[PDB]
Amino acid sequence: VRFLDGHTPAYDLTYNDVFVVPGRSDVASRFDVDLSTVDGSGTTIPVVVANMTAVAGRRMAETVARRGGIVVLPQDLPITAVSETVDFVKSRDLVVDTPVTLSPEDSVSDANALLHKRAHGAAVVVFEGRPIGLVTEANCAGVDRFARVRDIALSDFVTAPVGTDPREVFDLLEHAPIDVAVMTAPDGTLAGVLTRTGAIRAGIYTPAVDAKGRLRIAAAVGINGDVGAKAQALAEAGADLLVIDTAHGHQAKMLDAIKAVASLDLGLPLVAGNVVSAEGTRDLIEAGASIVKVGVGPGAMCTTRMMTGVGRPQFSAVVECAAAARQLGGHVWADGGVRHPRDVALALAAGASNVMIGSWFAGTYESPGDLLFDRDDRPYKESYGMASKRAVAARTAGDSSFDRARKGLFEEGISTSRMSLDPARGGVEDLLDHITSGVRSTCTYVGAANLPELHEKVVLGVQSAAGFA
Amino acid sequence: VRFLDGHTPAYDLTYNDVFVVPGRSDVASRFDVDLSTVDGSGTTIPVVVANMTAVAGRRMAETVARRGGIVVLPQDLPITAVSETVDFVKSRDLVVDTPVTLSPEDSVSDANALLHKRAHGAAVVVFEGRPIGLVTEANCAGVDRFARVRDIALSDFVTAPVGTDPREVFDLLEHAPIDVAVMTAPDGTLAGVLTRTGAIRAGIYTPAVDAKGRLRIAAAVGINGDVGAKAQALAEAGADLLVIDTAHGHQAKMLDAIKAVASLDLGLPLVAGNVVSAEGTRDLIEAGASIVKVGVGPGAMCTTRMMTGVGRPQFSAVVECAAAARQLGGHVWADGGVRHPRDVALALAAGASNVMIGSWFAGTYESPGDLLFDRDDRPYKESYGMASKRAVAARTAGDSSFDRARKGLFEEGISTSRMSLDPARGGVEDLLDHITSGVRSTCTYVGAANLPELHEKVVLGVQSAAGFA
Amino acid sequence: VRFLDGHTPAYDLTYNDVFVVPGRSDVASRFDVDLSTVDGSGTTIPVVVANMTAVAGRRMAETVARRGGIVVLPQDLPITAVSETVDFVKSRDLVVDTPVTLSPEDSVSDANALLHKRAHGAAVVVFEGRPIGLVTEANCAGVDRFARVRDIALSDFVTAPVGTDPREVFDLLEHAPIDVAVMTAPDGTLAGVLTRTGAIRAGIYTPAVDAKGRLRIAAAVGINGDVGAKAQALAEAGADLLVIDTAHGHQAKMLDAIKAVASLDLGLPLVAGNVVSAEGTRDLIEAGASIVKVGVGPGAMCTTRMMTGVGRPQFSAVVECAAAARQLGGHVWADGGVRHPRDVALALAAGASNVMIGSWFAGTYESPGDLLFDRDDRPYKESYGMASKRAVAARTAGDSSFDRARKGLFEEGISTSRMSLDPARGGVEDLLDHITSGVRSTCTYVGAANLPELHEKVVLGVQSAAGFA
Amino acid sequence: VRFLDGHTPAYDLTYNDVFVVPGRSDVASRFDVDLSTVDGSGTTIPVVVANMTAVAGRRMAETVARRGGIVVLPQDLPITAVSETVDFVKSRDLVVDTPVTLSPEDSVSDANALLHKRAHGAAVVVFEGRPIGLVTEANCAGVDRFARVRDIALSDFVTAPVGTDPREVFDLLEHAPIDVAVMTAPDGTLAGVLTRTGAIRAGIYTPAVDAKGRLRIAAAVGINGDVGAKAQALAEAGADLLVIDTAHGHQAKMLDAIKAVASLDLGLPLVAGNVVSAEGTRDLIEAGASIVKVGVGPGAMCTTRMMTGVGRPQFSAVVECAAAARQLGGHVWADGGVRHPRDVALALAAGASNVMIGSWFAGTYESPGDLLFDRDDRPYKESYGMASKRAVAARTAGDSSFDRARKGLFEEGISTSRMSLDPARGGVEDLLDHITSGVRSTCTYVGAANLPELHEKVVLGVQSAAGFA
Repeated sequence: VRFLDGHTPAYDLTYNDVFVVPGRSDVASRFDVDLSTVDGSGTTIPVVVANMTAVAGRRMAETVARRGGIVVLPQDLPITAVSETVDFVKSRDLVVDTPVTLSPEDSVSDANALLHKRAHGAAVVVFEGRPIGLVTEANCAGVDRFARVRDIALSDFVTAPVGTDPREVFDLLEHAPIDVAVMTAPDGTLAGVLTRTGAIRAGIYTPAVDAKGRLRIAAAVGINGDVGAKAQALAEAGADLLVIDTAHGHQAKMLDAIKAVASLDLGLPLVAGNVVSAEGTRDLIEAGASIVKVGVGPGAMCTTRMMTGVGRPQFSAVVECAAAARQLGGHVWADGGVRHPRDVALALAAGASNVMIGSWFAGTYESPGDLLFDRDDRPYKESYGMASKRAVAARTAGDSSFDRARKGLFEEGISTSRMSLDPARGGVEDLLDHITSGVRSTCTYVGAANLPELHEKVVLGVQSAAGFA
Repeated sequence: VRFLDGHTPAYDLTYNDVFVVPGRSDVASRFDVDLSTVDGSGTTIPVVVANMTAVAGRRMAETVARRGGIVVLPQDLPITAVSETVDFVKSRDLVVDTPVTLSPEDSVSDANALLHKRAHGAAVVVFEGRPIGLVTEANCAGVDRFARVRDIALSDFVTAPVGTDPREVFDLLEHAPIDVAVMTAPDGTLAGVLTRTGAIRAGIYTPAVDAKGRLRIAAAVGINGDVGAKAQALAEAGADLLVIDTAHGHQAKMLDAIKAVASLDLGLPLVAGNVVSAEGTRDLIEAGASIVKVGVGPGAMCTTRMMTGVGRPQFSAVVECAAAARQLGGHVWADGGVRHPRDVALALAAGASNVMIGSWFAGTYESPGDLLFDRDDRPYKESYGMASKRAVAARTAGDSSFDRARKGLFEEGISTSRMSLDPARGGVEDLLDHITSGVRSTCTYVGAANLPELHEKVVLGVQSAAGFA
Repeated sequence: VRFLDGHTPAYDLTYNDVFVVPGRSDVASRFDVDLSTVDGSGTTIPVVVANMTAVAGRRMAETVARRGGIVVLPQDLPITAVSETVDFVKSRDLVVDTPVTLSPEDSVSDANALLHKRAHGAAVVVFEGRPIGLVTEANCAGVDRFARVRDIALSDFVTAPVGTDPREVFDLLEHAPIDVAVMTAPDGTLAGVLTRTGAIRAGIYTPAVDAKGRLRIAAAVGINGDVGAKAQALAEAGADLLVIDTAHGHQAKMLDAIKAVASLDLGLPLVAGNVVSAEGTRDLIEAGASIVKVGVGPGAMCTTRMMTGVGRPQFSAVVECAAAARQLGGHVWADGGVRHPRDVALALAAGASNVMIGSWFAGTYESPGDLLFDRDDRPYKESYGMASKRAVAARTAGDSSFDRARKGLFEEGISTSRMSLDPARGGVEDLLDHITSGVRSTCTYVGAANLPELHEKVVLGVQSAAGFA
Repeated sequence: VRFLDGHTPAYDLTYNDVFVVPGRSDVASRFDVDLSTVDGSGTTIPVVVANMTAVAGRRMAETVARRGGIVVLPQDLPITAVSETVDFVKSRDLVVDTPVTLSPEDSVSDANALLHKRAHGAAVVVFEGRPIGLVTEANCAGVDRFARVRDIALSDFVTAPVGTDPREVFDLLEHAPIDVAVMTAPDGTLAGVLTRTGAIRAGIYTPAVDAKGRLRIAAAVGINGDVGAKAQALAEAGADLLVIDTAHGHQAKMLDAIKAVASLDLGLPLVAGNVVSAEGTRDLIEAGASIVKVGVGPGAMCTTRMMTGVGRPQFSAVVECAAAARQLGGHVWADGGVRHPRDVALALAAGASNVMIGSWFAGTYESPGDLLFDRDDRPYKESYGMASKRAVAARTAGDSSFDRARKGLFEEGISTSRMSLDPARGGVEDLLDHITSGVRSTCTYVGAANLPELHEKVVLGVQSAAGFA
């Protein structure tokens, strides 16, 4: 990277210590920017969803893959569930989205409960596969709670055949009382749903698909047990990418696991982490890892940094690791708690081929968690970090309660967090457009048409903390 | 600029990182300081009002031009409205101000609504052009709301002929129950209003006027459409200064627009922006720009800096750009959210020929926005940034709703802000005197009689952030 | 001064940026430290009270001079009042303090009002000069408000002759129900009051007196009018020290005033200010000033620094000015808003011969202001900065209201502040002991028996702002 | 120590300015780390409890010595009490803990009062030395307050013989309704209590014992009076370690006291303090001190730093002192208000052989203070700093009230603090496991099997304060 003259700080830098200096630009608008990645992951946007049980679900996988991103499933999920989710996701359409199907005999409470797990704002009543009507919020609200769907269902809705142009769909929905555009198969049965905003996004984003034209998906594995067997089983289950993640990625056990997985030669790229040092990056790459995650205790007040004085500011660590990987011909991923689009922009500018997003996406409809209401009725969802205590207890296999409690004594608390959900941008795409708009604005400011040029022609500067007063 | 020995920070500086060291002074008082500008803008004070729809109105133009400043009209205004406003402003008096004229049959609510858009605190009732009386607050307040002006108008007021000395006017108003000094033409008809504070200010400030003795005015243009045609039309409409502003001023489209406007050779100075780099400043100047605006994402927590890691601390950017412009024989303007007179003082000390003020002036009577009352009855006015979403939608010309929504998807929210209005200093001049007093005190402390000397003989220093605890 | 190896900061330092490293010490206890000053002011402690109308009163003068300090009267006081106060103070005793004298016919409200202007907590009823009894708080409280002193006066009190040893007085008051020790002249009439804490302090502090054994006192003058005439009149009035103070002390008018006063050769030391530069210090000393005040806009968020970017961190300015004065054989005084004893300690360590204390002493019983009660009944006193607006209006002499308002337009607000009074340490001595204890502890830590050694053998260090998180 | 390239700050560093960079690691788990100390103190963990009257009790001594730490008794305790406490502690078991013994005739209020001074949550009723039953909270709660133990005692409890394996004890208590495991001597009488968590900890920690297999204990002495006589008497009383502590440890009186104690040659290591300078450390070591305490006014807002500008950031002072001691072949201890395990980790990394913990342990059951309930029923305990005012008054021996008050005038307030007690981790071991887990995680991250390697192969870095926004 390039810094302004005289800017040679005597400390590692974080995202608050740096800024991008505008340069000569030839890009007209944001839409003239290509966000495709070159790390081999096949993502059309530099966004990866973290393998967190409260985040990495199936609806996230569908939506993110439809919008060009990728999702990594949690490592603790059973192989059968993994295969089921992979089959479900690869069976989804690239243009229309799977809506919520409700029986006419279902209750109002269950109706709204299944309604609030999608961002469409409506649910389709299905009888033998044919839509009869739509149920929305404020339609099941304010009514007697013992009523059923048939007593509140609205039979009037817009209908279109498969293959209809999204522009035509939006034009039809220009005056529609309800923005929903339920999609019907040529036989007549339900074949997905579409939305005017979704129709617009269909012309902006490009879904990430494999050689078969099906949405890509990634899975995570540990370093305990037969790593090779689990990796091969996941690959046979349909997984496209393999992730090996742990708190400390420079330990020899990570090297052994990477060598074991690389020996099988599954023919898929490997993501390994986490390390924050160039030496660790070199060791991981030489061990057989094509992608290296970066970021350990990135915050100055994070749980890891408070518990132990171990960590590193995200920016400098990412810069060094990316430099090492490019020297060795690899790629790096930027983990470490992304909270603003500025974080993504700086990660891209530092040399990271992709960015990893965790708890931020927890407060969304598509998240596996259920939506709850707080003291002030404001929606929120609980978060449990990397995994819950019950989850880690399940990974400890069949062990004596004495040994289990002995191991859990040193273990910290669940540290559950109440991630509020923004009403204006509650949808997952309502965050993806936000982040991508930030990144595209950055690219226009720099004057780069794609991410490699963004890394090539970026000039950075440093500011003190007195500007934060 | 000159810094104390040993002060060579390893980071860019902002306004909180620097201070001015007092030096040998020969200036007796604040009044012995000349604030005239040398950038060619013709302003007698280093204040420029930003081209914001919620700020750049007509009353601001009149008051600011009467006090020596300049105002730039928004670029989205129709040409007819621009010409009308230019004619109205150039038809105003250089000593007296245009009051609010109320019909005797008007209602109390409308009376106070038209009363609260000026700082005089009174409105003149007009019948065939002759004053009959004055209506003030607490005069229409506490009365029956269906009453009319004639039922509350006070026919007793002070009257003077045109040409009366301001000192005489103040002496007459020494014992006046109402400080208003409504001004009558020699025929007898209304010819403006005067105020004791305004009379005092008439001897302090110098209105900015053109070769014809009429108040100067500036206009802004974009880089979309026929830039040359719009610039020439605005010049023919009576505009004195042309401003070309955009988020990123170093892009080639800015260069093309500047070249196109300079080819016509309208004979007026050009203001171009925004850039924060010396290279961008050189490119803009060589392209045909006489004045360069500075400041992109100046705040460490501003919307631009949060969305993208793009920006620069205001002080260092201004210093570098001013150095480049002086090397090339140009001038720079200091944009970037001025909030305290310290900001203006440091901008002047850094080498900026003028300072640009935006949202701060929103909370004023003279602002185009209407005054509102909050939950605690405290007055406030809404702000919409550079422009409102409806405004930008209007600039997108005639486009399909599909394309309009597609372009607006990436667009952020309106981000309206409630700018409170200070009761003690609610008037625009009540902020101009504040800022000018700060600047004059700075000049006295340094020991400079005018801005060029202020830039020449200023010595600065650097402080850490621990002083902010 | 001496700094640790490698500590060469690239910025000016303030009190939060430095610390004192302990060294080899031979001092046994705090009492083994001599706090006498060598600047020629004659103060036995390095404390000077600022010339603020809300602070520099007569009770402060008496108490502070009895405790070894000095007080400078405000420059706006009439010469007759100055002479009266000087005569009153020089007529006071060096061991006992003047109590509050109340007539037996006075009302309860007036009784407590005159009671709460002294820290003794009691008032002596006087009839023809002989005490009859004492009235205290909770004695006039809870009673009918129309009652009088004679109905609540307590005739039982301790009495001693003049010349009694303070140790004997304390021993007698060991079991006294009321700690007051009203003092009687050999004739029988009242000759002062004494307190057990005051008796203890009599053996610790040394009152500052002139060649005649009377308490010393200082006065302040401006630079407007006949400076020499006012200075000579004040000297004839009995003033011991002369202070010439203004916002900017490096202006030529200060030089002319200093030369004019020095020409008369009144035979008293001169205090001049304020400057923060070595050049200004040299100019003031060569002009005929023996003591130079330091400190202009010392706070990073003070009114002066917000209004203008003019100022300097207190520590570095004091260091440089003290170095210059010692090079020229002079002395410096440390002004600039002392708030903690750490401030005094660092001022002494930097090389300052004395320290100037302002608003901190406002919240005290001895302050000229009257004690008020807030919303939460917590006592407080108002402060008006250097002087009130009415005061500065009075200094503008006989001028036309037009000119007066013209000059006051640029003048800022009164900026009155509510200085809370600490119930535990409400007395002035309750702050002097605090500050002196801090200074003595510093001296013991360094290992110096007096202030010159404290300046000679002090080693300092620098810390970052991250320790303030 | 080793710092990253280019990190040469121009200021002293504190714990917030530094971080540990992860390195190559071979340690498998936390349990593979040896925490034994090499300073000669005999502690198996790097934890020392401060000699504070509100902290250094007898229950702390027992628990901490059982868990491998050491405790220093306050210097003001009478010699008889010291000998009694030493005998009591050395008479305790190394595996089981002494429970609370309650008479059956005691009242409910007294029952719970004696119950809440231990972390077991139960009390054993004793008749002639044989248990009859257990009384717990919520068992004496909600009952009539005049009832007695016999009316609420639960006679059903688990019983085991002495010598039973802790693993067997836990296995038996796997299904026990009450986790208490009251321990019976082979005769049948009470011989201690055990807990499942305590049983687990018995296999993790190693109690610190002397050559006789009895728990070690330390005592503190002053520099007033016959230091040698008191030191010899304490050594004869059974004390294992001697501590000489004062506010300023570089004074000559400390040197004389150290020489006097070393002349007797009691054959025990000497702890001396406090100093923060290398010169002071060298002087103390040459005077006959084997261990040097570090830390004077470590906080930027502590009472010492506010009273006097004397102090030093803890990290840099510890680094320098440890370097000096290692150069001279000694050891250092890290005092200065430890509040988080990060503090301990950085102290160990800097080169400190041990860490000293003060007020943090005040909010614990084992603390000598009694548990109180606040306004919100939340438990808390008062703290009085190093010692209470009554305590220091008692150390002033037999002195006249006049002299006592004279000395106490300069003395500051008691500064009592309400240390809240965490319900989840209210036990002392519930903090020891926390701290040790943090330290072990640090060791694993660095890749060191013991503290000397932790100091040897640690690499540190520096961060700015802008990360704290």
